[PDB]
Amino acid sequence: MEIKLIAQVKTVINAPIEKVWEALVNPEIIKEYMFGTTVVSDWKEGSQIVWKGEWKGKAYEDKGTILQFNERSILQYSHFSPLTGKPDLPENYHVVTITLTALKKGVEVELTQDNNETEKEQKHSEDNWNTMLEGLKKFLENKVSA
Repeated sequence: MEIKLIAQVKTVINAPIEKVWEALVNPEIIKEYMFGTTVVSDWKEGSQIVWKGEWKGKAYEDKGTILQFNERSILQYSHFSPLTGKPDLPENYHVVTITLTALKKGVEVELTQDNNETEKEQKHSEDNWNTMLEGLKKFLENKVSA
């Protein structure tokens, strides 16, 4: 036995690293996509992060920390959702790692996620993240309307 399936996605986006990088670590922009999520962060290595929201009338809060912080290069952070209501098992969650690079034509992006129970879950995650990436591209590429 060993590590399970890992979800990975990537798309070619034409935009400056600053703005893309900013969109990744910003409680203000991250709020634009959300209806009214209050994200709080220090934006530095080892910084704790908490999200406020409401679920089925039951208020819940997530919790994680920055695994590593490399200015305009690499960003990694651990994440845990209490909505899981699963028995005490830290291995229940996974760590997300985002890789951003500035190329001559544009900037390449990649998002990876582990701990997938099955292909169905990996696909579900892959398709989900694709939606996020697609949603990000739709907003960023919005400048076309202007």
